[PDB]
Amino acid sequence: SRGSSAGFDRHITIFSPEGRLYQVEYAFKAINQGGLTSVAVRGKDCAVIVTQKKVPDKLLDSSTVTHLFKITENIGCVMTGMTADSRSQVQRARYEAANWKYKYGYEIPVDMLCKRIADISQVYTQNAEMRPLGCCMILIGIDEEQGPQVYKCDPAGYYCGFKATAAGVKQTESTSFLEKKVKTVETAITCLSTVLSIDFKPSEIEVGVVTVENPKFRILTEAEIDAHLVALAER
Amino acid sequence: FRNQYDNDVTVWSPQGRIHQIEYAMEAVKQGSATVGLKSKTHAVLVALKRAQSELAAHQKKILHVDNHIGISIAGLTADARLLCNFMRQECLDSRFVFDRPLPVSRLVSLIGSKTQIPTQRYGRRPYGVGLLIAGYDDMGPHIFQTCPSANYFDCRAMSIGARSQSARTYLERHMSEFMECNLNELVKHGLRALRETLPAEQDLTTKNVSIGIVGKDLEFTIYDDDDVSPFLEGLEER
Amino acid sequence: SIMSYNGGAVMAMKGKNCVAIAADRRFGIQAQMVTTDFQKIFPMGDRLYIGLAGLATDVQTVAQRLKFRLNLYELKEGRQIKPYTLMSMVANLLYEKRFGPYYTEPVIAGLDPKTFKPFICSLDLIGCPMVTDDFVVSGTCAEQMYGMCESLWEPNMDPDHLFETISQAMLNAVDRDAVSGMGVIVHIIEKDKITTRTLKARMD
Amino acid sequence: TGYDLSASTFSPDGRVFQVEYAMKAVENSSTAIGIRCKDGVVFGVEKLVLSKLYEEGSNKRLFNVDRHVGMAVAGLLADARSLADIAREEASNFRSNFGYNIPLKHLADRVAMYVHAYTLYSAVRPFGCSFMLGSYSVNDGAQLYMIDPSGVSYGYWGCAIGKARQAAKTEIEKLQMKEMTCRDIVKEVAKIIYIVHDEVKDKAFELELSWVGELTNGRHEIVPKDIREEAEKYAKESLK
Amino acid sequence: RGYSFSLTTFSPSGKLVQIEYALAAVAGGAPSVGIKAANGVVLATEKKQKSILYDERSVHKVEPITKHIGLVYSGMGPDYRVLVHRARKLAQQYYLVYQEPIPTAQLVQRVASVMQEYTQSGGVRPFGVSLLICGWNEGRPYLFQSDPSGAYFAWKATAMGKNYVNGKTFLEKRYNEDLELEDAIHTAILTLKESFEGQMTEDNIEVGICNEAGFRRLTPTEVKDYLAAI
Amino acid sequence: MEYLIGIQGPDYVLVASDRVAASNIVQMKDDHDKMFKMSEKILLLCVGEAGDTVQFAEYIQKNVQLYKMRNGYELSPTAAANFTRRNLADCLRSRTPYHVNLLLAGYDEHEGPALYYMDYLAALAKAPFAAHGYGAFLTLSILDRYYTPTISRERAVELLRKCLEELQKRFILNLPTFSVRIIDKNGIHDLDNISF
Amino acid sequence: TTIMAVQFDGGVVLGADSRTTTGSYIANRVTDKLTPIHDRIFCCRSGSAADTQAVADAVTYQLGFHSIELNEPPLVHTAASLFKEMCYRYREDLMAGIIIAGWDPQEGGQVYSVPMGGMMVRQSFAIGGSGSSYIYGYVDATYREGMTKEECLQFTANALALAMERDGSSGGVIRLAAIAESGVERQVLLGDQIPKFAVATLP
Amino acid sequence: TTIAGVVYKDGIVLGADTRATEGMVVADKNCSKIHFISPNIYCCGAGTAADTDMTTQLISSNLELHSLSTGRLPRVVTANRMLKQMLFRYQGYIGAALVLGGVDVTGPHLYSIYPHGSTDKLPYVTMGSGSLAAMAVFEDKFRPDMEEEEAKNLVSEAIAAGIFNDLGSGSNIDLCVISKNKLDFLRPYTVPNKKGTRLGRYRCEKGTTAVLTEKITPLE
Amino acid sequence: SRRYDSRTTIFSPEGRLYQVEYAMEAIGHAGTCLGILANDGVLLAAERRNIHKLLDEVFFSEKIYKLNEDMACSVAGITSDANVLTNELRLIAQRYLLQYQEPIPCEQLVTALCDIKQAYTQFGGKRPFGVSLLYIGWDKHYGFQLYQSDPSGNYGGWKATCIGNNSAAAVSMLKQDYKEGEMTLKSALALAIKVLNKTMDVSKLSAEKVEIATLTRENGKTVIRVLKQKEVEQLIKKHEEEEAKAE
Ligand SMILES: [Cl-]
Ligand SMILES: [Cl-]
Ligand SMILES: [Cl-]
Ligand SMILES: [Cl-]
Ligand SMILES: [Cl-]
Ligand SMILES: [Cl-]
Ligand SMILES: [Cl-]
Ligand SMILES: [Cl-]
Ligand SMILES: [Cl-]
Ligand SMILES: [Cl-]
Ligand SMILES: [Cl-]
Ligand SMILES: [Cl-]
Ligand SMILES: [Cl-]
Ligand SMILES: [Cl-]
Ligand SMILES: [Cl-]
Ligand SMILES: [Cl-]
Ligand SMILES: [Cl-]
Ligand SMILES: [K+]
Ligand SMILES: [K+]
Ligand SMILES: [Mg+2]
Ligand SMILES: [Mg+2]
Ligand SMILES: [Mg+2]
Ligand SMILES: [Mg+2]
Repeated sequence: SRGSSAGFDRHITIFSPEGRLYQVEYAFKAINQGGLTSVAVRGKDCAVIVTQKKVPDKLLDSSTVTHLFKITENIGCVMTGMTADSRSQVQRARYEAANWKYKYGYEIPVDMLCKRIADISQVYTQNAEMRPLGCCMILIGIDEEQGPQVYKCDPAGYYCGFKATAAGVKQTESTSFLEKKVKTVETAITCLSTVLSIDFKPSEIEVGVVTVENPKFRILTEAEIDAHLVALAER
Repeated sequence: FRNQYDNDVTVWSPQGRIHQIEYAMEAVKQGSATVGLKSKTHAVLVALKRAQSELAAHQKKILHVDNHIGISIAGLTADARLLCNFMRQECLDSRFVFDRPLPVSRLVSLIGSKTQIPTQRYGRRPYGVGLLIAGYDDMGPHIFQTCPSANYFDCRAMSIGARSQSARTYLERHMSEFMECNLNELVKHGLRALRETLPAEQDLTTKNVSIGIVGKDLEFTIYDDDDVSPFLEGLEER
Repeated sequence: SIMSYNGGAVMAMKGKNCVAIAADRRFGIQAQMVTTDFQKIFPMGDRLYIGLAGLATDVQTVAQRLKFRLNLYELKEGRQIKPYTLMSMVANLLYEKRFGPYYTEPVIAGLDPKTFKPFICSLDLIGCPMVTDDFVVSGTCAEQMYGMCESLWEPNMDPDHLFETISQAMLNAVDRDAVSGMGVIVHIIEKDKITTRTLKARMD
Repeated sequence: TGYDLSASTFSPDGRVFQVEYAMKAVENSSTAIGIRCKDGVVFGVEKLVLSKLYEEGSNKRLFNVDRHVGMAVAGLLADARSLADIAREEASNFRSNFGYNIPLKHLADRVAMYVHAYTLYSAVRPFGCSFMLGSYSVNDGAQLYMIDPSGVSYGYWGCAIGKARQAAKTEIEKLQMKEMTCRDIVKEVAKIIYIVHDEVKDKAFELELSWVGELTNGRHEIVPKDIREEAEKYAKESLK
Repeated sequence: RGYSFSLTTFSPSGKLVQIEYALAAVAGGAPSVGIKAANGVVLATEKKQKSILYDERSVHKVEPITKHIGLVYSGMGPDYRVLVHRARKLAQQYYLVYQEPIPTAQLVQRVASVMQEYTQSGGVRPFGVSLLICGWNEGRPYLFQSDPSGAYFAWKATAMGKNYVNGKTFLEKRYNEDLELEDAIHTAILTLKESFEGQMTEDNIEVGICNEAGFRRLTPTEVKDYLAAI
Repeated sequence: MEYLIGIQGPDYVLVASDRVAASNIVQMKDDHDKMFKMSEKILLLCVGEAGDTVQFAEYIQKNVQLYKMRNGYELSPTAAANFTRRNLADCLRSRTPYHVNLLLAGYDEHEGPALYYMDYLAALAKAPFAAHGYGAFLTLSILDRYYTPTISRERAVELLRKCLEELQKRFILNLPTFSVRIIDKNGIHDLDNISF
Repeated sequence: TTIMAVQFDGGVVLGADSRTTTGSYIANRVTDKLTPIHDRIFCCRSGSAADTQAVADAVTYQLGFHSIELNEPPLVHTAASLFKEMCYRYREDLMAGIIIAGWDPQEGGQVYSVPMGGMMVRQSFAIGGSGSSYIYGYVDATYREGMTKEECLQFTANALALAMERDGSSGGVIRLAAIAESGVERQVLLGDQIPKFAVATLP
Repeated sequence: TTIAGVVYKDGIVLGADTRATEGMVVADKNCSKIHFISPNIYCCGAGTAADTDMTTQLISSNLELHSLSTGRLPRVVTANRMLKQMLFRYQGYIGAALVLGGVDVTGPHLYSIYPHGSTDKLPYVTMGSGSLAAMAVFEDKFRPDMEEEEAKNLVSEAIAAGIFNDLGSGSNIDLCVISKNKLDFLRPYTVPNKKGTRLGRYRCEKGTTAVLTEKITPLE
Repeated sequence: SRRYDSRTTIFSPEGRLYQVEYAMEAIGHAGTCLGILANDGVLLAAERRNIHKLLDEVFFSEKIYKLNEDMACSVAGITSDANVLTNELRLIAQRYLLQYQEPIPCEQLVTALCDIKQAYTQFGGKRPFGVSLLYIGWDKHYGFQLYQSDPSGNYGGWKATCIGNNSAAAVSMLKQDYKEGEMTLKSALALAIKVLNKTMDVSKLSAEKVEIATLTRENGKTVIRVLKQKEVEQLIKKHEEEEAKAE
């Protein structure tokens, strides 16, 4: 023990001598390969997601460069990590939500959607023939009884609901920033700016929101993002 | 740097290669040489046949697929028969459904698709055979080449198998003549190219040459043994 | 009718801390009697019995397949099955064959293995359970049996009075049915014993 | 590595080397480019002629995947042809099920998810190809997508794949393609292929050109022979 | 698809090392405790809950299976959720056939048999969880443990996860038969306090109880009350 | 129509069957045997639909013999009867039902003689005597009239004869000869055909 | 049942009676036969209630998922195609006569009929159900190219009222919906609000 | 059978008779036809008794798994969907005709569910062989927003109409009252029918029945 | 896939099946389990590994399983594997009863389970079950019987045997003390204790550390009982009295 290894425990999802799953641990490192960080925060009235939008090229159609996705009309998500893996998990989420509504006659709760995706990821940590997906999903929506919700699931199949959270390269620094504070849209954007040390242009982040007044998932335009950046700048 | 990457067709090497595909292609390079070429009106195949010993018959190299299509093979015999049987079946299905011959380029596409599948699945292997395909349809004569990689090529002329580089050099040298050649001239060119693959002391004989021809007024026909004699004389001595 | 091909009659009846279950003894094929000692009531426990009327082949198959399931249950659970639980096990067995049913309509009679409370029920051929506090009947002379039971049954009968009542209800009901009879067997189930009797009966 | 034999195995740094190796097969192939402009999409491919024995047209790297959709490929050509068949089937199934022509973005996303499925398992290998899809319609305008062996899919103003991708992108960046027509852009495509072609290492190539736009009424088509030849003449004379 | 060969096999000394290593995952998990009182059962567990940021109510470690059975674990959370879902399904399958709630021991046997499968079936690893299962039936309380091998044990009291050896010796000193549920809750919390670190609140522990009325989680306010005295 | 009869005495079981195979208006065989030896002390007598009768009886026969080879001893008559019933019942609602009516006669060391009746539905009844076929309608009452449980074998053969003579007198079908066998502790014995 | 839909410049009007019968017992006298399939796409249902509810629920699921994937409002023609595919494929096991009508930004107000058997045709206006037989003449005589929304609602209400008078299998209230770029406006005509036409009693 | 339901101001009232017949003979005089679905949802059943029993049991069980997972009280729409999708799949061969009522986060809801899988959401419904008699009562007397006691009266009057006018219906009236704050499962609610008092005394002595054989087996 | 396969069902170069041998080592470390046949019955006696603690005592035994009316078994080895096999034994026994309407003869039940164990050694690529079993029974063909099976799918019939910890030493003691044709249940029991006393090297033998089950015939019916702790303490006491008289 202390980093020990036997047989194929670094190659497939079997236990190491300490009871670790190295392949799952490596899937967390895969999340950071993309070099991005995302932040999410809930208050009483709304839940918000913000992530970096890096468009180094310009030969890109920047309207197709997004990590924000609509799952249903009332559930939004930000993906962090390997892009193709992420898109796959978004597709699965969309399917699960649609199937839930068809079978049960009401919209899937955000906590149930997160749990289902997490349970699907769990399988990949226990069956040897496929890898985990190297991505992390953060979901937002309004629950009719509990108000705004933010949920995160990961490649280990853990999930939780949060007051605020983060994912990607600066997850730990975002977590410290948000912990200190917790002891909404401006908090999210300030957290991300602080831990990256950037001071953003409106084209360098994306923002999505759900509110108790307007439960439909909405992606802010550049102009709407700029009204927040300017309001902050004037402290 | 090579051994862990060379046994499974599903393992990419660090250089972006698949060694099992490259190794399957060595099966074709070690097959006896065959040549294919075309004029405006005919497609011809010419093949050297190997006899294992002096008392064995020479191995067939040229196979009938349909009235309008035949093939010459190089590489694993059993894979060649499997692929030939697939081609035959696709041709029969086209005539059954549409009452017309399967266009040759469409058949080749089907071979590409079929032969690609095992290159991507664990525990399967590439086909260890290369084909030269002679055909005639509404777009005229054709010579195609298929490979264990599942790639295929539309050819003015081609040679595959052992010492086929020599044949290819002859073909490039004379290819501006082929379109306008009568059938006799075209077959002669094929035989001259094939003869370039031989050790200096060996010659084309009625025992080691096989010929396949298809064209505008000629269904795919195979010429062996005494039937290749008209074509062999012929022929400027080396 | 499929259910009248072999004929036959079963009934169960509740008393004061006792139950009774009875059956005719005829195995016949349409008009022809074949034997007069055909078993229709089967033990499922020391104080728990099932009676099956209907198509003789299925009477036997259901009793045997049920015993297979019950034996496994008792080995796994380490206890005797409760009467209500056996009812549910039988219902599940019959309803598996919802679209090609067994042609048998069981009655169950017993005492709870721990509390000794009386239980009786019947089920239709696809496993609809009916629990009652008085009596249940099944067979080709159900109407005749209802007539006798409605007229004679009383609450809280002692074992001797329960015996006479179930016996008279069976004997007189089957004597108005061409394809039931050739003898009547009766089991009286009490906390401390089982009493089994065959009755003096018409053999026509 | 030790860690680079299966697409079901992460390396300790979180890489899937089998996918990276498949990307190396693409990066060894000659260059293809796509450019979206005001009224359509134009593709061009540096098609190396490995033998003068091949017909002019052999090993096409440009495909019609639906009447309105073209596909341009680089990498292992058997894998690319397989993906073109997957794309075609997806487009055909879409029309049968929904009753209209598949939107380019949706086709790209569906084929990308198929490519992605081959990056998770020891049972199969990643495709050794990258490809572009291009379309035009009056309702959706011009659209150009590119999909790589990992299954990532993005939309582009201009794109290049294969061995001179970076050199090509730097030339594409000099064009104001948003304001240019397909008939202008073909020339530029030809020019850029000639610039990035390494005539010392690999003599002989064919230029392959296709387009889809207002001028083709939203149909993906080969560039007509006379226009290709005037584009080549422009590219050659621009090179000196 | 699926690998069809076992990933757990016998070593030359007769050990199933993947099961031993699954047990090491359990040993490094957060502590859990179970105590069978005369009139009920308590299950208690520590939340390995960093961050103020967690919504502590959003996921529960102490989970109902039926009206009368509940569970907790030590080890890998996501593996636990698999077993919770299966246990719930097993309990309903039983109820459909027998029309009686599943006896605690029957539920444990069926869940243990699932865990056994994952030590032998193709292309999977064992579960990295041990379960503590409580219930009430035949007028009597039950407490069971089911381990990664599929072995199960009936306990009067026990601990699992980090510092379990000391938790069991703490319970051996403190448990007696005729003890009541309210007292047992207290001693279960004291057992967690033995290996806690960092001040207990009603938000970083979870407690569930089982008696004649059924299984239920204690509310945060109920736990806060018991935490006064500790 | 085919006739089977069995009569169980204290320590034996006597069985007989007609020897006719008929088709349409003709007898096509007059020495047909409807009995199948399952083991040293068990006979299965089988009648019913063509094809089904032999296929079923021979399947049972092979499986009874297999049990003996696998285990080193034989199935009891009772166990063999229940095996037979299980198979027939299991087939009843399948794609391959067997339309066969049977008697099984046996002797067990410890339990003595047994006679079992089964119909095509697979209802199984143990009986002191039984018969199958239209001929049973004319003979069962003779058995009811004259049988006793202690009936000797020399009397049982006379009782059997009276039944067979009744068929010659009163039954509309031509059944002129019958196979007769008896089973006891010493195995299966062939008796003289009873012929008219 | 009687169902109907009618195109205008910028939208559609849909209507139905409200009667569901088993034999000649009225099991529901206030049935809602106009079912939303998406924001601006409805179907009008006739034939077996089990079949049309099952098919409508399935299409709603299919179209919802499609619309999320495309991130765009669905086409009316796509909704109709999905109904058609299901009604055609399962034509031997369904008794379903459907009208699909709605609005989308590409083609505006549109009406499709998917009658029993699963053909699909776009129409200016469509009628269906058992009661439609009695109003072919009326609709043929009354229809005019270029009708306004308020004229199309009147036309529909009048046609349905006529059918309901004559068809034993139709009756109750008239449910109407108008769909346009602005949304969906639903209303019920009941009792004295239902257009009235005298019985031709004798002079 | 007569089963029925109404939506009243604060909830749902369900009702049922208690006769089960086999052919034209009463088998059960006290059959329970109001089935548990969840603590806030009940379902009356008519049609083929095994099918209504097994169908309600299955959906109740699947709903319990659902609520165990969600941690929320189930919705009436969910029970409706599960029931109707299953009945549809079976093409009317499961003969369950159901009146489903409950109260969820969106308030009171009442559905009729038919064997082929059609459902109707309505403020009052009836099913079974007595359903027209019960419906006549509802058409004549239902008003929206009735108080609890008025609604209970109305439903029992409707069940009584079936009891007295349908040969397929009889014995007692059971009700189930469901609101946000309470569930009253009232079995029996009313007992309009009683067997006549017995006039002739039989009392058969010991030995009246002649016995041929006897075996006593002592137990435990 | 080929890279990660253990190849559990192949021969080694000396014709050995290594997984079977390694399973046999697991069994050798498990609780001592013995079986003795007598004229009037058969017994099983097993070391308990649920060796006490705060353990709760809820079933009638730890390692003794009733299989049907006429048979029981005990196990040594992986407990979860034993649970799978004992369930399967019960099913096989009920299938046989269903088919024949008589109880499965003892040797046939053993054989049927052993064919399953054997299959796990020959195909499927799974680990074998890590269990040896002792079976006790009565049937009408051979009366009182004792079998042993192990993970190879081999079995044999025994008058007396032992599996699990110190089995070799236990079998020596049995060879020397067992009286072929002359053992009663009373004397077999005395011997069982003598043997467990010598082979339990975990301290002075105690009733809490053993389980004993007897199988007898009474009035045409098989009786299977697990001795209560009172009876086991008495047998241990009689053994300790007898070792004193030995002087
Ligand atoms: Cl939906
Ligand atoms: Cl060759
Ligand atoms: Cl070869
Ligand atoms: Cl190639
Ligand atoms: Cl070559
Ligand atoms: Cl069964
Ligand atoms: Cl069962
Ligand atoms: Cl495998
Ligand atoms: Cl769950
Ligand atoms: Cl709770
Ligand atoms: Cl109406
Ligand atoms: Cl129609
Ligand atoms: Cl219609
Ligand atoms: Cl209609
Ligand atoms: Cl619904
Ligand atoms: Cl009814
Ligand atoms: Cl048994
Ligand atoms: K894995
Ligand atoms: K009308
Ligand atoms: Mg009678
Ligand atoms: Mg008579
Ligand atoms: Mg047949
Ligand atoms: Mg239908």
